[PDB]
Amino acid sequence: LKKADSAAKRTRQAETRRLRNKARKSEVKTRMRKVFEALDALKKKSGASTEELVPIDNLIAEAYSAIDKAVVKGTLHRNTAARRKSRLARNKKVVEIHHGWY
Amino acid sequence: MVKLRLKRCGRKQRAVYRIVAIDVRSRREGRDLQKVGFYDPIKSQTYLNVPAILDFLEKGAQPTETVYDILKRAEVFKEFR
Amino acid sequence: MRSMQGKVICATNDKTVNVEVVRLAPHPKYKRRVRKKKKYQAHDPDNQFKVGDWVQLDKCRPISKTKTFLAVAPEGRQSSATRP
RNA sequence: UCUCAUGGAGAGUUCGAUCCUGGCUCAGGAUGAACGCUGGCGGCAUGCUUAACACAUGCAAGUCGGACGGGAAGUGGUGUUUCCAGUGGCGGACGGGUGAGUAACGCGUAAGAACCUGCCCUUGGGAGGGGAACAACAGCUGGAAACGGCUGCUAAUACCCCGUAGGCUGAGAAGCAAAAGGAGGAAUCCGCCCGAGGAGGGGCUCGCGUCUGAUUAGCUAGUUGGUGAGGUAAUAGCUUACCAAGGCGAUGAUCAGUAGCUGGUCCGAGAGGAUGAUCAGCCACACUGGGACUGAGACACGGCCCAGACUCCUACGGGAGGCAGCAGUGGGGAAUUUUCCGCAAUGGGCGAAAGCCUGACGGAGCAAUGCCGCGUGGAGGCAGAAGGCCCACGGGUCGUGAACUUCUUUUCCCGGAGAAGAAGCAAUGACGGUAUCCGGGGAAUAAGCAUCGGCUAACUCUGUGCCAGCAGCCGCGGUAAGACAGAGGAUGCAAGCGUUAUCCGGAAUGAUUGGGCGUAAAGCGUCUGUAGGUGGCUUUUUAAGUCCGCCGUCAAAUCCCAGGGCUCAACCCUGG
Ligand SMILES: [Mg+2]
Ligand SMILES: [Mg+2]
Ligand SMILES: [Mg+2]
Ligand SMILES: [Mg+2]
Ligand SMILES: [Mg+2]
Ligand SMILES: [Mg+2]
Ligand SMILES: [Mg+2]
Ligand SMILES: [Mg+2]
Ligand SMILES: [Mg+2]
Ligand SMILES: [Mg+2]
Ligand SMILES: [Mg+2]
Ligand SMILES: [Mg+2]
Ligand SMILES: [Mg+2]
Ligand SMILES: [Mg+2]
Ligand SMILES: [Mg+2]
Ligand SMILES: [Mg+2]
Ligand SMILES: [Mg+2]
Ligand SMILES: [Mg+2]
Ligand SMILES: [Mg+2]
Ligand SMILES: [Mg+2]
Ligand SMILES: [Mg+2]
Ligand SMILES: [Mg+2]
Ligand SMILES: [Mg+2]
Ligand SMILES: [Mg+2]
Ligand SMILES: [Mg+2]
Ligand SMILES: [Mg+2]
Ligand SMILES: [Mg+2]
Ligand SMILES: [Mg+2]
Ligand SMILES: [Mg+2]
Repeated sequence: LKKADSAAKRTRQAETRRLRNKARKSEVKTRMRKVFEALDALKKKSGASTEELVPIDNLIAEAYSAIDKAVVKGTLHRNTAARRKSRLARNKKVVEIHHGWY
Repeated sequence: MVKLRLKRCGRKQRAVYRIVAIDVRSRREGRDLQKVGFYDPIKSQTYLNVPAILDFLEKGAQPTETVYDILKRAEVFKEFR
Repeated sequence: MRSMQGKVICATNDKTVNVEVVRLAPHPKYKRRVRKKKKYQAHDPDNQFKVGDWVQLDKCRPISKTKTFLAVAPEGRQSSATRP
């Protein structure tokens, strides 16, 4: 019968891990888009409100959850996640500082 | 990883080894950073400076099978721990 | 001795000053000390330097392409204005 | 009268002759060598420099059943047990080969800050409760084959969620984040998750050094600089938008050509010149190009995708492959090896362990390729003879040479004994009945190559007649040739000897050390002056250069001195 091939086995495993890692990265991509599409909408709106920051506080937890869960897996390095999370916190403060909250 | 093994350097059919600490992935005749002994099976002589060897073993150096036996005949492990 | 001095010609750019360094070293074949020249790029975030001034350099992590130094004041000088 | 110094040689040729100047040529040493003639052994090394041209065949990376489900064999078709296609884990980024590309942080040396790091070591805390899948397998099905398709089932150190957190984000409030079990007379080892360190390894930046050409003088536009927004393990025009106009260069930018670099190798009185085989380190490449996945780590020689060229299979629909891995074939070339044995040792990967794999490596075989070492007989041999050559015809030389007589046996033949290397109680040796030792026989098995005009050690005769031919230079030969060919003899080497090619020396003939420009080659037709170079005297300052004392570093090997070990040497090893 057919013999083994360890090189081909690494090809089979890589495709499975690729689909895992590819999907696991795209989750981090889409959940950020919900935030920035909102902050772009919340900035152009001239009505300041504290209540409107609570849905954003729900999405930021969904973002940190997707990112931090990815650091557990072999996709992202720990310093990489700090840059993505910092970009969310940094861009969040722009709406805070551009308006009267600071 | 650091490892304590021995390299060959001598004449054909007359093996004369020397103990040395080098990286594992490096080849047999790799770049050395500290020579810590000398040994041959024919004459069966050994200097085996202990103060240098203990410096590496504290830092996680793993001897090989025969280097373990060479150090076993010495009493270095009892003073190592 | 350790760091390199230099003249600070062409200080037009923003937050940066071109600097000309000079050194002497013997010629290997004939053993004569020749005055060689080499330029560098440094940064002064305070913009406290202008053309005509004397400046000292220091090593630091790279700021941009070809700009990998920091401009500081000189340590040992010989002004000694009108000593007896 | 100390000590240092162990090291510098010339010769021929211009002229009728001489003194100069200036080129050519030779005597030396070396080689990854090749060819020619010849050829006994042993020891240590070396062996595609050209077509990075194309490759048949075999091997060169597998491993764990003590991670999991299934299947097979055997048995008393029953227990233990042995084997594995698949899932999963680690290694396949080490090791091996090759210098095509590369003129620059690539290499060497000397420093740095804004980073990562599986395995190893050290250390502080944890592992609670649930669920869903794909393989294998079963059924059906498409193909010539390689490989598939569909419908259902299933385990895990594989997948997912919840809960917890000495961690991450942030000014803070706040928000987010995990885990796996396995073996077992049960102590309890191998592992898993988070966090902080050590070492090694790797990435990035910088000073210095790093080929030729000016009949290449202007080059650059994301180009130099910033901000903001990005992005990377991390700094950075690494990317992008806008703004500013800088950046490199006549001390050689740009362009063109060449080339892997270094420790070192060869030459040299030295200064320095040339060079980068074997050994060792770094970089780079993997049929030609491009791209990414995986992973701690790659843009991966024996991994994947695409394009292109070539080769092979085909049932013409469609597939397979990359020896610059070992050995080997074709071709090119003056020219460089067995399609060998073994994992015993060394080293590497997996495993709890037993053990498995290892064309790395360790060995054998071919070659006078090189270096070193030993033989191809010692002693005696009165007188005389044969024979070759020469002669002034008396003799001389080959020649103590041979013959002959004794003595010995490295080597040769026959017959026995016989290791070390093995580290680990014993056993465990590819090499190998190898090295090595004892006994017997018997001078028995073993020398050739070049040269003999001067440089240059070594000479006559015959033949030939500017003929045939020699020659590194000067030049020899035209009827008495020490220069051609033959003979005898001699000299110098010796299992080698010579020829050719390549580098250095000689060559002070690119003259820093160490040359010259009135007439021998060489002073712009002349002057003013930019850059550049150098610069009067006296007293202070500083200490860049310079000098002294210490520290670190320039790996090992090689070279130098000493010491030791192979019967000596080459060679191997220790120390400095
Ligand atoms: Mg004459
Ligand atoms: Mg070659
Ligand atoms: Mg296990
Ligand atoms: Mg299996
Ligand atoms: Mg790994
Ligand atoms: Mg969770
Ligand atoms: Mg650019
Ligand atoms: Mg900046
Ligand atoms: Mg090349
Ligand atoms: Mg000389
Ligand atoms: Mg090829
Ligand atoms: Mg590979
Ligand atoms: Mg191959
Ligand atoms: Mg080959
Ligand atoms: Mg082995
Ligand atoms: Mg082993
Ligand atoms: Mg095998
Ligand atoms: Mg020959
Ligand atoms: Mg005799
Ligand atoms: Mg003579
Ligand atoms: Mg002749
Ligand atoms: Mg004659
Ligand atoms: Mg003659
Ligand atoms: Mg000279
Ligand atoms: Mg002259
Ligand atoms: Mg004249
Ligand atoms: Mg003249
Ligand atoms: Mg003038
Ligand atoms: Mg050294």
